[PDB]
Amino acid sequence: PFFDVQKRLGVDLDRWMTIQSAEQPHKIPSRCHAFEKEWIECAHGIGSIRAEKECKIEFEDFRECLLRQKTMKRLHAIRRQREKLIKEGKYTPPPH
Amino acid sequence: LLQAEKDRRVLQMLRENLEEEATVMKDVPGWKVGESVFHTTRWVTPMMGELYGLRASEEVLSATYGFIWYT
Amino acid sequence: MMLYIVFILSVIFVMGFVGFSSKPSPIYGGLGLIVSGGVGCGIVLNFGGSFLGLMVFLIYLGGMMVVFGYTTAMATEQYPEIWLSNKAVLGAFVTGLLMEFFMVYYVLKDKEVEVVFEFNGLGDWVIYDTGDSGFFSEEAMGIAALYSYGTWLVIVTGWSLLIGVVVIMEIT
Amino acid sequence: MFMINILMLIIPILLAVAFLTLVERKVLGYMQLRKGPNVVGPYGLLQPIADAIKLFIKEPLRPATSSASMFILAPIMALGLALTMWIPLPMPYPLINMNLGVLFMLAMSSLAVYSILWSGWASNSKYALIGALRAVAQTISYEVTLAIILLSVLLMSGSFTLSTLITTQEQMWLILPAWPLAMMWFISTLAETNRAPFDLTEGESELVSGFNVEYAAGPFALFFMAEYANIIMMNIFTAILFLGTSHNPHMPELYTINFTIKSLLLTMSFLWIRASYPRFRYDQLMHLLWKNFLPLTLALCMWHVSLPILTSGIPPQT
Amino acid sequence: VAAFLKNVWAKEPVLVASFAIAGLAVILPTLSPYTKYSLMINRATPYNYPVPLRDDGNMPDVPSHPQDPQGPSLEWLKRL
Amino acid sequence: MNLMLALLTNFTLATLLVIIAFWLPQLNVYSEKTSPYECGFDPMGSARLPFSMKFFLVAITFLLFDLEIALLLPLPWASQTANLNTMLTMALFLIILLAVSLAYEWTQKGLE
Amino acid sequence: NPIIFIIILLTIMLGTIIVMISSHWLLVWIGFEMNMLAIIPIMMKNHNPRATEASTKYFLTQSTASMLLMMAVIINLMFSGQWTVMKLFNPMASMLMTMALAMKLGMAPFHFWVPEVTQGIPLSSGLILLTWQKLAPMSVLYQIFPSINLNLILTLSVLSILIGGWGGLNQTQLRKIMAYSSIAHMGWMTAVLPYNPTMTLLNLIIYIIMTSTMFTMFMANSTTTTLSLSHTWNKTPIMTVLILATLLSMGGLPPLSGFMPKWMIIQEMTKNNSIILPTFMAITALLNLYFYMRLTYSTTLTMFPSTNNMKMKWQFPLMKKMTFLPTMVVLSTMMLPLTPMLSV
Amino acid sequence: SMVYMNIMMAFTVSLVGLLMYRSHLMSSLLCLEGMMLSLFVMAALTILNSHFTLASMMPIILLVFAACEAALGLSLLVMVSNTYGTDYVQNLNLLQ
Amino acid sequence: VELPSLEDLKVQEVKVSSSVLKAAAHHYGAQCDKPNKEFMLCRWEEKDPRRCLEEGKLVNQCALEFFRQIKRHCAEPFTEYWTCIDYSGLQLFRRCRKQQAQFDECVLDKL
Amino acid sequence: WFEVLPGIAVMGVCLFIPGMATARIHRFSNGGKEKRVAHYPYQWYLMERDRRVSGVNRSYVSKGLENID
Ligand SMILES: CCCCCCCCCCCCCCCCCC(=O)OC[C@H](COP(=O)(O)OCCN)OC(=O)CCCCCCCCCCCCCCCCC
Repeated sequence: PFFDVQKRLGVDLDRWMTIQSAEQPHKIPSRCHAFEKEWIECAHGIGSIRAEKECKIEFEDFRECLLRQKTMKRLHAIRRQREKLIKEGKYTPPPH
Repeated sequence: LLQAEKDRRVLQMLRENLEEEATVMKDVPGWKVGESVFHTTRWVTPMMGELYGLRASEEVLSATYGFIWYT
Repeated sequence: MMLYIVFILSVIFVMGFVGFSSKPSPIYGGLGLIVSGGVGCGIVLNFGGSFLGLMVFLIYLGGMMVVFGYTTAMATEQYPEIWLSNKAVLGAFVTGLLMEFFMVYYVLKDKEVEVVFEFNGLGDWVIYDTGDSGFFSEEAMGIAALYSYGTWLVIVTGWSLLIGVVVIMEIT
Repeated sequence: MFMINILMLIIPILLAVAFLTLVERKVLGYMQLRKGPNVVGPYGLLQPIADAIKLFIKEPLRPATSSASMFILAPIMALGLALTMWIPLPMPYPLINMNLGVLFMLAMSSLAVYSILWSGWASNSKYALIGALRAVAQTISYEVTLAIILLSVLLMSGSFTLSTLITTQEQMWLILPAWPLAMMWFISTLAETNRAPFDLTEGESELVSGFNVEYAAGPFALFFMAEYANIIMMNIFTAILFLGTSHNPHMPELYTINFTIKSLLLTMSFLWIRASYPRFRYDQLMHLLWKNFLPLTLALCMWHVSLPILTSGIPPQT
Repeated sequence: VAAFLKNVWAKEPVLVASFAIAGLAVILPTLSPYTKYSLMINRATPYNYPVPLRDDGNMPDVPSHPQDPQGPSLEWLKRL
Repeated sequence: MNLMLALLTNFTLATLLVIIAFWLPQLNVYSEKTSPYECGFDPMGSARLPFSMKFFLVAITFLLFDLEIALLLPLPWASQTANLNTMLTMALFLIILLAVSLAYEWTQKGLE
Repeated sequence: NPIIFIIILLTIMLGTIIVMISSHWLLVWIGFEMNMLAIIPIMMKNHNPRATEASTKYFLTQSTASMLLMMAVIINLMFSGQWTVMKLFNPMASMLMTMALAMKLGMAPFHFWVPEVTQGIPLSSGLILLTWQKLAPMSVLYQIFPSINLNLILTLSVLSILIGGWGGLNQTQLRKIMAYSSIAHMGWMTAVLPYNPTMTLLNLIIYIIMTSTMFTMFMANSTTTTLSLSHTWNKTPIMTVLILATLLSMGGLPPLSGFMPKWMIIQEMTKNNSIILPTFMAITALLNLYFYMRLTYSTTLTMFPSTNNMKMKWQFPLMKKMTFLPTMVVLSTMMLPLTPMLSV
Repeated sequence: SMVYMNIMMAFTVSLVGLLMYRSHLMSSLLCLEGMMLSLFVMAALTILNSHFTLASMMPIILLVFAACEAALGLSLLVMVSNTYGTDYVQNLNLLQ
Repeated sequence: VELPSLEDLKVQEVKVSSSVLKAAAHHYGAQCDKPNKEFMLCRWEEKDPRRCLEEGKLVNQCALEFFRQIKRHCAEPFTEYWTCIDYSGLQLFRRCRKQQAQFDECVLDKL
Repeated sequence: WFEVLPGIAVMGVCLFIPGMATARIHRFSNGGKEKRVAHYPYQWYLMERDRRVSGVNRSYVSKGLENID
């Protein structure tokens, strides 16, 4: 059972390493940092059981900032708009 | 000063990697010109694959791995 | 020295294992590790993390394994052997080796086949960096030294080791 | 031509490790009251061309009882990690610039003893079997004496790289301030690399001949050229980590000139000992490390930690 | 008890030199006032980039021109 | 890109030089009798290597003192901080947690 | 020696207090990683050729049990990259959590172990400490509680309370008979767990007491069933009314307190209109009773007092807190509709 | 991208027949003490390619036990083959 | 997405090495501060360095006339000053300390 | 006592090559200027810039003040 003593009295055991945006000693960010303060802002006063069916938008792109899962596919699909037609015209680019 | 040189180097860099994309093909089952892979709208620093395309010859290899393994 | 010099290490690494993940007469078990550990500390030295790579040599591969090898003279096997010579060991090997190979063959041998192996593109190291940056010791694990914020993380590890010896002063 | 800067290193050094073997018995000659190899030279300086050629003509037997797969990969090392370790070592300009490289030695100082355990085991029974086992055991207990007393000073200089370690020893020959430690930096490399007063690994007295016993002329030049590729390096190190020279952005050359007239004095120390002292009887050998060498090395670490902090001294690095 | 402390120094004068340095490095950091200088220097080294705040009304101090009178005295070190 | 050029250069002189020494006269036409006369001056030697303990512990005994002097390693980077007292008060703990771990075992090393 | 045995035996609960107190996936690794580090010497004390072929069959069976977990921690470090302790954000995490965590508790499979250790630890003293390791894991499952595939944690349950039931009917050694039917009571508390997860703890405390008061009773000399026959005509008959005032209450009959977990649990598992699940559990703990009957026909039937055996001496063990428990292991039913609203 | 499917196929090093068996236990215990580096490296990338900057110590703490503990369980493997001289997983004696 | 055209580009970048660029570099910023601190606030205060290009041509501009200033009055002591610091490795500032006055003789004085 | 003075002069010089070789390759390859060093990713960032503006492709050719007039 989760007692949460560090809430009652004053100490911090961990609570700092926890999330992707807290301090980072010299104030240097992460890559997807800016989407945390967006997504936590969403579900806080929530009780998290409606969160899943409420927010879900600010979460998904955040999952797609992290892994770049889609942008890598729409990218890999330029290799099929060009580089099947190389011989068929528009070498693209002119170098330089 | 040093930075105000870079930000111009990438915005120049996206345009050529777009304007020289949108003129490759305009396909009916293609993509709109410069859509967004996200819903949200603001400026998010681009991934290496954005700046350099499938170009992938050398000056890339001296960019990503440039700093590491040596002066 | 192409852009694939990372992908060529791991698939040696993945093949570093299957040597000792079957049954090689474990004086060659080590030689399945110090290659794997070596190439392992190889991969990590890209990406910019360095200090944290060069330690695995010092604390584990260099220091630990020798104990793993300083015994197997105490447990000493009877009359060792060159592995893969036998029919017991050799049979189990290849089907592993091909299983990534036949995977690696048509994983992408073409445009895409099919979906689950098709969402991984290759060749520019698309993600492998971002933009430029400033410098702190490097940027990343250059600052791995926290005797600031981390404390209750150390003092367990600091205390959990101190008991490591007491347990082992006995059963010995 | 970066490939011709390398091969200009590996080759010109194999002459030192060759012509050390001559100055081996001249210097150790006149301690005895006599002259050194003389008849063949005329001065003797021509001896080592004749010795390199007797071995590889002389037939290289293998024991019928050996495992040949290990009897190669092991010596095919005793000549790598000896010739790789030289790479990032400033004189003044190192061939590589490694950011944290000082740590990289311990990486290659730690990975050689795993070429002893192979060879002595690779072959056969109890003169190289349990005789190559218990020279493992002493070789790893003289690291903890080491990495600490290497780590001490590095509080007193700021970082892990070697380009800073010329800057800080400017006008202060880093041997004043920690002279208690420096001693232990010496008895270590002499205990770890299997040299005179703690001699046991290579046998003379305690056994017949340690670890060399099997190799005939064929492979045994490598070890006898490997074991002397460590000894002139740790001692070509100590003097970048203690007795510093003064870089000169103008006449780089006068840096090395005054640099080999130090590291080459320093070395002539493991020869100036070997005439002198006897051996330790392997009990006393480790039994004097935990009890005796170690407690200090911790204690000083509690000292060089505070001394910067307690003087507002803290050296300018990350 | 001082006869003890002289009758371990006729037998093992080794670790005694470690204890003698074991303490005497723990004790002193709470004594000499040179310390706490050490914490002031080490706080003032600008690893990062100072970002100018917004001034509407106060603006307690620190004008646009930096060399004008602005803020604390760090030059007690330059003379030091 | 020039490190691996400075490594595989080094081995390839070494992995060469084995064959030009070991192998070259190894196929020479001299006698080289197969007689079981080899394995010098302990002629036969038929046994297992027995377990001998005080050989063993000096393995374990090290491995643990080893770890924390990886934990102890990032002092000289951590000497540059904001609040430093959490260092000196904390840094000096590991050491004494190391040195304690001696004093106990120090009642019995045996013959080490 | 005697000091440290209280340093070790203290560090255990310090191993499991960092488990219940923490926010942070790393610590719930370190937390029950240092039990498998700090348990092992207790097994040893008399240095015999079982404990050492026991704790080594224990060791590597709690070694991977942990070391999978660290693989199912670092999955959702990829996805969402937020540690802490909450639903696992990805199905390959949980399914690699709960069915690789069932190794420490062992559930329906993953027990060829609990009888191989509990049997033949030469140390029967305790071996009461294998009631901690029931209490470390649950203090995860209560937190992760709203993520499970839900078709599993029942499928390890219902294949458990069955398989631990039949396990013992064939057993004689009575360290095993407690080993078995301690998989059983892991069938009730993790079968509930998605529905209203308190009224689990209720079954968790009532369990820690009852199995506790057994061992403290099994400590005088008692070992094998047919050494509990030589009991009543030798040691003391006031002992026998005890061992019959519990072993019956532990499978449970309504005037006792052993009936207290079921009676409440089914208030919960129906009202959710699953009435075809609980009968089969309710009805299977039945032939979980036929150990205890036929255990209890050993001691009240005056079976061949051992031999001429004359123990004229009195006792000097530590009964500590045994003179309480079977007034709280029995008589508490009349007391409490607290347990659902007390711990909650 | 691809480096996350290697190394993963590597972390099926578990393979359990070769995790407890067959004899020469030291082979089993071996593939355990190298089950790390599949846990380590895999977690030395995801931490690294995105700058967490904080959890970066975690990789260090994944060894410091992985060596400490796995070096314990070596100890028993002396007690087994002290009384025997061959480990040989084929010792079953305590039965059920 | 909206990106500006190819235009307001190809502007005049200061093209100099990285040795000279650190030669003065010092008198440079302390005395200017007209766009630049302000130009930070067009980034830190509001991100997306796309909406803010304008001062980028102001801050780039300040440099232009700066190096165009210095070429008129004294380039001779400067040209010799950034030679030593360009004699190389690390680009230390403690080797050229002697010549630091010769460059700064009349710069702090004349102009 | 003297006869050892020649014995040194072999080993000594043979270590005075490898220090003068690398020193005079770098000074020769980059034409009079010691080799740049990039320890920290900022430091690199100027070279890979300076390669672009120098004359063609290299980091060792500095433009100077008259470049921009
Ligand atoms: C307030 C500030 C702090 C104040 C502190 C005051 C001073 C304390 C500092 C003193 C510490 C000095 C170094 C540590 C002590 C020396 C090590 C030692 O303790 O040796 C003890 C050793 C044990 O011998 P023993 O106990 O008598 O048992 C044998 C009985 N048959 O007895 C011995 O004699 C062993 C001798 C050494 C063994 C090896 C010697 C071999 C020869 C090598 C000598 C060369 C080293 C010279 C240094 C060169 C430096 C460039």
